[PDB]
Amino acid sequence: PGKKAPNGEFAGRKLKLKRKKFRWSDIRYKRRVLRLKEKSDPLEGAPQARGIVLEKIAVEAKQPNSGMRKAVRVQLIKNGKVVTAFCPGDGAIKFIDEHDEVIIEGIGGPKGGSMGDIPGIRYKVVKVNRVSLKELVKGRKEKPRR
Amino acid sequence: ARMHARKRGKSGSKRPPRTAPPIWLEYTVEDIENLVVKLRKEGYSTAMIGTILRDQYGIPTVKLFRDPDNPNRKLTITRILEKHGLAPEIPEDLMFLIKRAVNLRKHLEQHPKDLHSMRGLQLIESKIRRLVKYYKRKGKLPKDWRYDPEQ
Amino acid sequence: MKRRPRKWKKKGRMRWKWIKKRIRRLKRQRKKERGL
RNA sequence: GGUGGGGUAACGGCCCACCAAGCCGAAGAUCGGUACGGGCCGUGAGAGCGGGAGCCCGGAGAUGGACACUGAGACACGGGUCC
RNA sequence: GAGUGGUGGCCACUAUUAUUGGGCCUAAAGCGGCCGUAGCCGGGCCCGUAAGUCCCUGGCGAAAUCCCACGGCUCAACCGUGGGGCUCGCUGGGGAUACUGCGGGCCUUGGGACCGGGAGAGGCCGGGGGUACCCCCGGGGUAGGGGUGAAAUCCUAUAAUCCCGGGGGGACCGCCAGUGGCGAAGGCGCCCGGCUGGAACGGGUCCGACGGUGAGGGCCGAAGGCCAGGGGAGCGAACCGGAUUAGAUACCCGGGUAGUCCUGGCUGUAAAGGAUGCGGGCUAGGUGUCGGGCGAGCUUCGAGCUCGCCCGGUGCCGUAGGGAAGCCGUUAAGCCCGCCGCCUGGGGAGUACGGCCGCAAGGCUGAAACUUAAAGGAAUUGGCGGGGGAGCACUACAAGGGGUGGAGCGUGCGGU
RNA sequence: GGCGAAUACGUCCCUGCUCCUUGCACACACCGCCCGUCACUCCACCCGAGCGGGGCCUAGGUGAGGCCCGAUCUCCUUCGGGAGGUCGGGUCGAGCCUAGGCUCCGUGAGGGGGGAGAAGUCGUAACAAGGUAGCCGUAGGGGAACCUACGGCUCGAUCACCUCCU
RNA sequence: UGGAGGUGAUUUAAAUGCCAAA
Ligand SMILES: [Mg+2]
Ligand SMILES: [Mg+2]
Ligand SMILES: [Mg+2]
Ligand SMILES: [Mg+2]
Ligand SMILES: [Mg+2]
Ligand SMILES: [Mg+2]
Ligand SMILES: [Mg+2]
Ligand SMILES: [Mg+2]
Ligand SMILES: [Mg+2]
Ligand SMILES: [Mg+2]
Ligand SMILES: [Mg+2]
Ligand SMILES: [Mg+2]
Ligand SMILES: [Mg+2]
Ligand SMILES: [Mg+2]
Ligand SMILES: [Mg+2]
Ligand SMILES: [Mg+2]
Ligand SMILES: [Mg+2]
Ligand SMILES: [Mg+2]
Ligand SMILES: [Mg+2]
Ligand SMILES: [Mg+2]
Ligand SMILES: [Mg+2]
Ligand SMILES: [Mg+2]
Ligand SMILES: [Mg+2]
Ligand SMILES: [Mg+2]
Ligand SMILES: [Mg+2]
Ligand SMILES: [Mg+2]
Ligand SMILES: [Mg+2]
Repeated sequence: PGKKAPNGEFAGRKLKLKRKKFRWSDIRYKRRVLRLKEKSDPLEGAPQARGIVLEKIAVEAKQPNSGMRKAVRVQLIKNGKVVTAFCPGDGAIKFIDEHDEVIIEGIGGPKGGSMGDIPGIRYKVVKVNRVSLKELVKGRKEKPRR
Repeated sequence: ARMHARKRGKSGSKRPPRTAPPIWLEYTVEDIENLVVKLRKEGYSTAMIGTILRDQYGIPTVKLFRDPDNPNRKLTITRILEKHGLAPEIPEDLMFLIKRAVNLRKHLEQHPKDLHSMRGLQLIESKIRRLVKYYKRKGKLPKDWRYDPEQ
Repeated sequence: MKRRPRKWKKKGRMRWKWIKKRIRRLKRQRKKERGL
């Protein structure tokens, strides 16, 4: 490989063309300009969402960890899609009942995705029937309407 | 390097730096012009005339005498021939290349499977086209002049 | 096909030649169903 | 694009009659996508990269699509007609 | 600290977009090779011009927003009076000529043309040969030949294997042969004749910058495959038998179709690898070998031999420098001046959809959803090998003596 | 304590251990590592008969309304004409209907590979000469990893000989 | 001393990794 080209004083057009051509090999640039995330995001670019609980499930941790992580299936009000949301806390699943409404947000893993030993779950529960879940787990408050 | 083969031969002439003709040279300008005209009328090429003048008459390159008519430039064989109307119509190297191409084409009619010789023909014609472009730019050839092997 | 000489390395995979043969077999069947 | 007219507050294929074959394009035409433009704003040592709701200047609209009366000025958000 | 945490977005981190300022031998990445159009980059001197470029000066680029000093609200945030900046952009004039551009003149160093004596498996066409192998006919002789780790299938009393005298056929050119030669690469090796391409050396010969790279475009391109017509000795996909094995759709053995060969086309693919794109300048030495030239000494006078130097090829060891290291090192992977091509964590995937080309097989172009924390390179210490070498042992063998395993019983263990 | 022999004075063939050298995808260190089909669970995607629903171009028909030029009618006139109705002609025109062609959304019988999981199953293809060296191109065959033929590369181990160098 | 190539050969069969580490 010789010297980097073009270097000429009157070769601006070719240099700009080259830089534009090879910028499409950058995955971050390509996804932003083509808006690929907005096309497949169930939350439609929102930071939080509201949904209705359909059922409770449990997911096994990946190797070499052991345990069951409690999660729920949530149907979104805004577009009707169904996602899976993790319930953080010790014994927090006992405060969830079927047909309740919840507020969910991102779980906070790398690249805006999943984290830890539970891939496939991208969201977590924040509120239950307009009451903070963290309070309910700690106490200090009672779940409304029984 | 070479135009196509990319070799790096270095053989050539090593002309010493001098301005005036040597002392031991005794021919005058007119004698040299007469010799050049005679040799041209015998039917020699421009490169061959200088070779004969150097080898047999002891005359190093004629580019040691000022042009008597135009003091701003030195003398060359082609200029001497132009002063008498014996200069070639087509530049000599172009003519030689065209002559080489014509002979090779009639060989390839009887040997259609000689593919290695055909590449030589392609390279020769590339050289011819380079030369014709250059000569069109300088005005040594008419603008409508074209190279067609079918001629 | 395009060249990926990284695929020819044998650690943790089967031979690339036979993967290529298998893919070519698979592509024939799709082409036949497309013509129907 | 030319020649001869009409219409306009006014020049103009703006619109007609007639005569020609032109005009744009790999230095990206045509088509598709996404967006009101700028002064400015965020970040970075700088070179740069990203945004352009709120205040000022310019543009466009009044449920969607068409069309008129009055007037110096409108085809008019709190004036008129049709679908 | 009256705040402090969670989720999403942009910049920085990031020299992971590189003009400043990155990479492509072995880690992602140089098109299989070459020719050439636009574009970009272009040798030395003299004269002119003033477009680019530099300096001076007029008319502009609203205010708000930014920076500085002073002044008013208690100081500040905020606001006022001045000085700068910002919209890096446009335009009227004057001056300069080093560089780039443009016009003219003059050169020979880069490139090309030509002449001389030589070198070479470079290419195409015609002719003549060399052993070897297979089949057929005739003579001799008689019971086996062939093949494997061991065998069997197979050939043989219609006389095989082996030896001798003849006839026919198709493919291929042994030793000499050389990190030797030629070609852009793929590739090229019997001898004589004809046609033809390129390169090196010698050159006070000729022309006079005619040059480098090259998007699109064009031509060449191992083996295999396909379409028509020939040929078919040996070898041999598919297939048919004999074995091995738990099975053996294989490795081994006996046969065998297509193909391998020639003529006219198509396909355009390889670990097509020097895994290293091409042109130019420069930066210690040492030592082999091929071609040409020069000098000296020998000589059987040979187109012969030995030594030294210059140019061009082809190898090895190595200094400065480079590199992650292996290593490279005037045949650079070192310092500098150019142009084109390509790469941006691992998979999905060279896949899906669309387009072009091909008789077909196939070629070129080429994503996304989703998934993942490594994948990848060079080197170190051990352990291992149905790898090599050296040594050793009656809880190893070889040469020997005596036994245990079968019966009844003593005692210990599993099970029930 | 009594009685009291046979054979060898060697080799690394079997079983093993020590050191030098070499290859390695092993370090839990060969009782290592590791590949593909079929079966089971879950996720995203592709092809797709049929089934509905939208959007653009064309072609034909129709057309609310607008403008201009005529004829005629009714009522007012300051006699200049104004306000409107009906018929005729010309031109522009949103919308609507039919046909055709492209394109988007929702379902969808059936088919196809991909990715995770952990083991239901059959074998042992690659790493040491991995027990037939491995790999690239093309073609044929096979439950599956794979096997065979022609040309190529070293990113191939061991012994003997030969060649070319420092 | 240390390197780079070429030609020959290379005597039957020999699959797997559970339990545990947890
Ligand atoms: Mg904008
Ligand atoms: Mg607002
Ligand atoms: Mg980062
Ligand atoms: Mg990098
Ligand atoms: Mg690579
Ligand atoms: Mg290459
Ligand atoms: Mg390559
Ligand atoms: Mg110059
Ligand atoms: Mg100027
Ligand atoms: Mg201002
Ligand atoms: Mg005060
Ligand atoms: Mg103050
Ligand atoms: Mg102020
Ligand atoms: Mg006989
Ligand atoms: Mg070129
Ligand atoms: Mg090769
Ligand atoms: Mg040399
Ligand atoms: Mg070295
Ligand atoms: Mg297609
Ligand atoms: Mg024992
Ligand atoms: Mg014994
Ligand atoms: Mg017993
Ligand atoms: Mg390991
Ligand atoms: Mg094993
Ligand atoms: Mg094996
Ligand atoms: Mg093997
Ligand atoms: Mg077979």
